[PDB]
Amino acid sequence: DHQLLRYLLDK
Amino acid sequence: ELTPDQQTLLHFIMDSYNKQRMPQEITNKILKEEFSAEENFLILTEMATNHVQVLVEFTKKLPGFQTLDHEDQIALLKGSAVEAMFLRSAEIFNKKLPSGHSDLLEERIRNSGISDEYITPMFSFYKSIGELKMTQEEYALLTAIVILSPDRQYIKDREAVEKLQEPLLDVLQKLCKIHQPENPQHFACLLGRLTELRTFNHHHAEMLMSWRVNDHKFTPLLCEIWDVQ
Ligand SMILES: CC(C)c1onc(-c2c(Cl)cccc2Cl)c1COc1ccc(-c2ccc3c(C(=O)O)c[nH]c3c2)cc1
Repeated sequence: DHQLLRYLLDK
Repeated sequence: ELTPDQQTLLHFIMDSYNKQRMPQEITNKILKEEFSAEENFLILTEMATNHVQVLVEFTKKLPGFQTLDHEDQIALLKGSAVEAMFLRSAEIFNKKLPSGHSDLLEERIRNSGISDEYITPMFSFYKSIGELKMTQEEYALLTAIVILSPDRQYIKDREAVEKLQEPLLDVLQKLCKIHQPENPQHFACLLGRLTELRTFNHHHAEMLMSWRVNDHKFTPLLCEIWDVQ
């Protein structure tokens, strides 16, 4: 869960 | 007063804080778009969802932030998101930042479906924080301190955040005792406002409730960081 944030952190 | 670990720490943070992240094209809508409760809400939603991204990028560039547990990295973001927006908006209103279009931003907030119950406290905060006459340095450090809060709920390894926050707290005090020998209670004032900032988390949850029941939608990004279920 909370995938969008993990995507921004890893961006 | 300003050691070599600190002078370099600060410049990294101000270099981050100054990275003009919010697009002019976007923020320009505050000024140019029609004024109405529906359009006011839409524009504010676009600012917030864009700001969240700006926050993530600024957070990432915080010293030793990426060396943290992944599950704790999220709990800090979800925990500080609102408080960080109140700080940036406050800066807009207090510093009259051109990009913010203060007076029209205020028009939109005051007519976006927010109960007077929250409007009154919200702008009271804005006024008092402005009366602190903070510097951009302070605004930046406070934001960094708020983001790296070990009080956040659901946090696992609290002490590791405290390890990244303490240094920032000290630098801030250094900028209070040094640049403000006039009144050493200045640092305590700042911390006082932080407690006041925390109060808005509850206000914000209720504002979201009201918007939701009135068929207002947010973005996937905001739904996630705010747990709009
Ligand atoms: C989802 C919406 C409707 C919402 O819900 N609660 C609040 C809300 C409110 Cl109404 C008050 C305080 C806090 C929140 Cl979260 C909001 C609006 O949030 C924001 C977020 C961020 C900006 C913001 C940031 C930066 C800049 C900027 C620059 O940096 O150059 C220039 N213009 C800027 C605008 C404004 C409003």
